[PDB]
Amino acid sequence: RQWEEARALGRAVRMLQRLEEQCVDPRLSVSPPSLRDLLPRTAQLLREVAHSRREAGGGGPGGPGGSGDFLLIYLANLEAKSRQVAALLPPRGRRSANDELFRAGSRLRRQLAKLAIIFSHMHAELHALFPGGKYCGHMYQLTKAPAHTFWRESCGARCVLPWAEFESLLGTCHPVEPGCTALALRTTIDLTCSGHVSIFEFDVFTRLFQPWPTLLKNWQLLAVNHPGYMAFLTYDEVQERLQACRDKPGSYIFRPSCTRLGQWAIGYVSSDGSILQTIPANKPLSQVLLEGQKDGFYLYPDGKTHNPDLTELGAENLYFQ
Amino acid sequence: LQRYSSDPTG
Ligand code: NA
Ligand code: NI
Repeated sequence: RQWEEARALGRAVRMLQRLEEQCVDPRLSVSPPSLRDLLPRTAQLLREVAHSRREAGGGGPGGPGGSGDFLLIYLANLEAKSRQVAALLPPRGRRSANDELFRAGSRLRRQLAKLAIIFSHMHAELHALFPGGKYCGHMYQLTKAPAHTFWRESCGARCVLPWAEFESLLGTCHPVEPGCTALALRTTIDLTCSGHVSIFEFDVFTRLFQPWPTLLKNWQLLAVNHPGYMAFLTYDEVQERLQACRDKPGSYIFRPSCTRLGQWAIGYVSSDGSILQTIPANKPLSQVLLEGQKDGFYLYPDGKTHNPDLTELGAENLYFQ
Repeated sequence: LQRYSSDPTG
């Protein structure tokens, strides 16, 4: 067994090249995430992976959760996702279509941004686990130590896990309420919508919802139950959303940055009525919103009046840091 | 314009 993976990688690369052709419409995109930057970016990185592994004693061990297993799943998913984009914006292209695909607020536009985000996340994961094509998943270090401790004691050297096993493991540390809560969490953690959670995906989430002792609490209070939290939005979408709230200076919404993974992008309307977006480093989100509230910048989630009191959570988070 | 403005909390 030497050539299956190579064929897989080649199949993917060709498909990315073919999909790049279908993204012929000018209105794409071009602000990050842009499928048009991402596709050839991801293609070349795949070539490097292909090439780095012709000549490989590596990387790492090769049971489930190793590099070979990771790629099997990763490529399968990339292909799946590519088909969805194929179906959305055919054909070669042909003319200039579809007009709805680029109306702010439209459904297709959202379907497209969500796919564009998935591609950004798919590339980010590969770049993190195979920098320059060279696998480091057996050595990768999570940013928050307690997260790191967890991942290595639970998962060992593995870089990737099926959702079910991951949930079970996370559960024995922070209990995950079954049903709609467990589903919401899965949707938040599984950035690639692959059915598996990578050491990278986990790095993103544990950074976003630090500190560790309140991991799920933060996710629950600041994402699931906060009206200012906007799951999986692009920058341009934020700009579009807040257009209505330009009346109410102090209106704000937040989401994960797409280009600085692990970090938040707060979007607020200024005094002037200008829509500004800022990425804070590197505080918990509870600290970020409290200070922005206390300074008059972050007052009205989604342009609405009910701003959850986070006083206790913020205090709790400083205590645990 | 620049994309991501300065943190307004300092
Ligand atoms: Na995934
Ligand atoms: Ni999926």
